[PDB]
Amino acid sequence: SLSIHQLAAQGELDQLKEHLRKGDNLVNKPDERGFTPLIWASAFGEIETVRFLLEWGADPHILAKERESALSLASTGGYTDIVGLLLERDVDINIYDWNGGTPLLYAVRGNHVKCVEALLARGADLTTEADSGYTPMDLAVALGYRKVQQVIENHILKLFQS
Amino acid sequence: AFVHMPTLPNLDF
Repeated sequence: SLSIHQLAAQGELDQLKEHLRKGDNLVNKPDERGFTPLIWASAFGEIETVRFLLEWGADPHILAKERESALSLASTGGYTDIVGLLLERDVDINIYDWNGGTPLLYAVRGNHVKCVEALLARGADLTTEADSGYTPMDLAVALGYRKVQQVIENHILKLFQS
Repeated sequence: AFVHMPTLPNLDF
């Protein structure tokens, strides 16, 4: 055999360690689409693999060939724990890609309420619109995701209080 | 085992 990208994707941490021991500065090596092992592990919710890769030297900021990021793939999957680990490394919480959105628009679209709560708590910008002009709250309202809307409303009211 | 990268979501509804 499996590539370093599949080993990371599949949480095969002991094999991934061996691969990186034998190779020359492979941790940030992009595949055909620009994906790093960290983006693969992120996209699969493989928490201790992400931790290990960050510890080894992985760069969480890297964008793939259509601007896909570790944070937007973790947010898409609702993988709250990965979002935390990546935002401890001050990745761009509002990173925008040509698919048309951002981590918060992706967590909303998937009805991933715990990931929406975490991204808001981390300071994600509620005014950052989709390519279509919709804000995250516009999207929650349009989709009828009532709990997601509630947790957006709860956050908005805290932003204006000291 | 061989796994496939998940897509970013479709913002249409």
